[PDB]
Amino acid sequence: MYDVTPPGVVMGLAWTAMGGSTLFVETSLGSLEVTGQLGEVMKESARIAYTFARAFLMQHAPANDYLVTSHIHLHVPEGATPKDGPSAGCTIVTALLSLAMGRPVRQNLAMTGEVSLTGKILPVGGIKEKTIAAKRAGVTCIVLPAENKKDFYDLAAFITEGLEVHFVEHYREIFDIAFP
Amino acid sequence: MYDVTPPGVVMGLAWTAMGGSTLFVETSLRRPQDGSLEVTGQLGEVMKESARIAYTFARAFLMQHAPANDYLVTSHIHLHVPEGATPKDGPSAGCTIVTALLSLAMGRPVRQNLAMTGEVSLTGKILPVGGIKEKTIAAKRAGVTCIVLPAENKKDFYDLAAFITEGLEVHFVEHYREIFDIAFPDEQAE
Amino acid sequence: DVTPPGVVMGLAWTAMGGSTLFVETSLRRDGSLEVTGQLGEVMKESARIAYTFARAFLMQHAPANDYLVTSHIHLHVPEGATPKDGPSAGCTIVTALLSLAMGRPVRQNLAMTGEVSLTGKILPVGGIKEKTIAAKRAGVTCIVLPAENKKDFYDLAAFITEGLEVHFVEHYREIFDIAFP
Repeated sequence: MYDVTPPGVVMGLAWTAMGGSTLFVETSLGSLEVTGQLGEVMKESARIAYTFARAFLMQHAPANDYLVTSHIHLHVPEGATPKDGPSAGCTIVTALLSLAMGRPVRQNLAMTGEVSLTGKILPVGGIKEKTIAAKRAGVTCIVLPAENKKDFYDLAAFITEGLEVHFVEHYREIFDIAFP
Repeated sequence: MYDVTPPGVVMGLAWTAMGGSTLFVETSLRRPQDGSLEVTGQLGEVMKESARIAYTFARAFLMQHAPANDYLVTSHIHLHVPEGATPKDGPSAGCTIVTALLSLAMGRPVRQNLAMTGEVSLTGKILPVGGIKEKTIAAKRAGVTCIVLPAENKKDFYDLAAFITEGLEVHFVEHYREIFDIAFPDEQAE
Repeated sequence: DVTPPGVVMGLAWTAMGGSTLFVETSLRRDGSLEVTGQLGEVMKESARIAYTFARAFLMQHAPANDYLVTSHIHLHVPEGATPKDGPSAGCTIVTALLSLAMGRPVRQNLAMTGEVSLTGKILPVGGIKEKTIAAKRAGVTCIVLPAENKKDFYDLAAFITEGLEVHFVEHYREIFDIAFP
């Protein structure tokens, strides 16, 4: 649904009932409100992402108040299985911060991964489906949790060769890649 | 999740549908600089109340232990109690949550490979819990070297096969202060 | 002086002695509970603990009755208790909420004290002499105390103890069976 992402839009990768998709998580204009309507599971996954994103912005740019003050809107497209919903977690943080800083995310980036309150990156599933979806969407850098590593190299070489892959353990690491 | 836990983060031992699990309680700020607690983990009301019990006690305990530290009274904190324990077992996360708070507030991390279970009263009394075998199993599977239990679960722990119970350093406690002293040994005694 | 539904007599430890205090639940004006008779954060949470446990406990024993989950309620807990004795009115509150929900008065001639946990444990409290003496000054010949305060009770002069029917309790359900025979 985008070629060059505006501020607050991050390509995440989703595991659907038929296969893999590339879904744009969106944030626009303290509160967070969330549409695409998921069940409470998404909602909490979002409030932990929301609180990690707030603290991260306090620590990175003590200066910036946008997250702690604004009335933000989170949109997560419907299509992900229930179980896959929180793996948008690192995509949700990235959008908040991309809004917060009025700064678009790096072009050609996709990520998946659950985030914890302190910011640990948790493994997810649908590695294949998602990695296939980044390829078809023409992404060339992909970011994945560190215990999903095997899962990445278990895929065909056709899928993986060419791909700039990062395996992360903590959010901060994703933050650098998305934001030079 | 962690091998070394940062501040605000504590290993708690849970009784689940499937068996046991070592779970990480996490705490952090969400606004900078009167305070509040936001709680997540998909909690029913009882559990929400359980977290409030730990918050109130933690605030009371810090006022006395570090009478200069206003961090819990003025701050806006998030608490995540990760999912796992049955409804019945949810209260047992209380000292864990107490410890998590005090760890964030004091900026001191918990002693390594510590895990704990026990319900906390409004005066810091530690009540007996269930799932002790599942919980020690989880500690063992998770590499835990030191388990802190309620003194009233002594008999549940002794009546376990010795190879489960083998290799753990175990402290049985009656009050929270005992559980603070095992977690924060280079904090000041009392 | 017959307790109407939602009124329980509680024993309080006050800095100069012992007092008897009527805890009071009424309908006022997803339910809600507003508390008065104001006390610090601890006595407030003790109230919250009791309200949460009494809704669980009523759900468990009376599936059909939605009163505690529907009604907007005022808890009055009279002043006087010290801070240290703050969580001691726990079982008394719970008992008023339940009285009121079953529209069932608490038995006559009864006072209680004790902290309640969410799992329904009754915990020991201080001030057992002063409270026992309060019961006695108020006419009460049947009183409900935590199990771990047994010691405390029998360390009293036989003169105080003599004639008082006493129930030592571990779990709130024991208090229910006593208060609502």
